[PDB]
Amino acid sequence: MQIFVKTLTGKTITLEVEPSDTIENVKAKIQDKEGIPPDQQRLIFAGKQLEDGRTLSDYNIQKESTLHLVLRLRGG
Amino acid sequence: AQGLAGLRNLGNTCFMNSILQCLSNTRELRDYCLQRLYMRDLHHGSNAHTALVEEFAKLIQTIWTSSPNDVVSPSEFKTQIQRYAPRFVGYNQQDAQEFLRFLLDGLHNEVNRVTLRPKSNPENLDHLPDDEKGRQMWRKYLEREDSRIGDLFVGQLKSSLTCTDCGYCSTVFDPFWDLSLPIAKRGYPEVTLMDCMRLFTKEDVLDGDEKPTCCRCRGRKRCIKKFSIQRFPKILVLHLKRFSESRIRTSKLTTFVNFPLRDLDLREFASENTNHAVYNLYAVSNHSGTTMGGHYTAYCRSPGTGEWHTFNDSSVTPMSSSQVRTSDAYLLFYELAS
Ligand SMILES: [Zn+2]
Repeated sequence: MQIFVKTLTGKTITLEVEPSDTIENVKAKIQDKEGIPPDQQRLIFAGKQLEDGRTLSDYNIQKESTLHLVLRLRGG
Repeated sequence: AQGLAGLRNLGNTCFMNSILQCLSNTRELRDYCLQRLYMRDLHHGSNAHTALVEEFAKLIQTIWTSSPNDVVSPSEFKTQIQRYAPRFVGYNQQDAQEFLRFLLDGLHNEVNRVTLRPKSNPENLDHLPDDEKGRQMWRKYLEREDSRIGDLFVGQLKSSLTCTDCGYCSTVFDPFWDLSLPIAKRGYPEVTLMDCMRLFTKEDVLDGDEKPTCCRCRGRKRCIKKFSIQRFPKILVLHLKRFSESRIRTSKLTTFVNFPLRDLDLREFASENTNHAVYNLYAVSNHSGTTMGGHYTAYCRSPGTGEWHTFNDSSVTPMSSSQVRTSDAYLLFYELAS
């Protein structure tokens, strides 16, 4: 199935995934296209930041849902 | 004066304090804590995260029973949030929006009015008009996620995906608790918040390597994807994407984004023939630094009295409204106008 990622500057990308895809898998697919390492990526869907070890199915993410890609401004 | 307590820095914890102050000045969330209404909503049984809600509420209660110049320690609260979200163990610098998402998730889960989530199976709703499909998808979401936290922060996006060959528009409805906005790069005379909202809600061309599969055409096709807001939240949190897309080394985007104090009118972003909302600003989380490090503060308007203050850990100082809009703004907290 296809899902979408709204990336950093205005663009959207399209991913081919299965419901069983892990969040790590999804981040790897984003890296394949965008060259942003998985350890930098944060993916937001329905207010949840998606966590490594879990699958798309765990979050009930269905076809044509959009994940929101954000990085970090670390601060103390 | 009420609600002007500072929060102790526990070791790089201003990202946390900034968010906590923004939440402290989220009128209805504050009131939920002060009136102890969370007690009725807490789940029965020995739960690992009951104390997360209790310590959050206790902290807000303490802030709103303080005298000016008071400094409150959020150490007990930190213990609870790091138990819920172990990434906040220790004393490293962190992202405020990341913290916000984990904190609100924890609070929401622990006061969820739904105590046993129904599984739910996917349904074919092609027979329904767009708006009715939206309403049904919303009902399905609420039967799983229904809390006071949601009452305030949750809205619904519509994503419309049109195949340029057959003309079929496939619609999906995604809940949201905040919106993360790309920063405009071609703005004149300045970059505005509306410019950033437009980048979020614009027609996105999906072609080449981004071609979706059209189920009607039975093949990959150029499609146009567009967001609109189907349901507006009571509290709108806007998160500015202040990071470059460099494939080598991310840099912070420090562009001034001009955001309004009053009358943020989102008419143009509402779904077709759907009632829109207008908002006033009440809080800002500011970041000063780089992507790898820096310092957080908050600017917050006290509910009802309308006075702005800068919250910088232990230091709480009055400020003019002319000082609120800065390039350091990272998270904007808006509430419905009048
Ligand atoms: Zn088609």
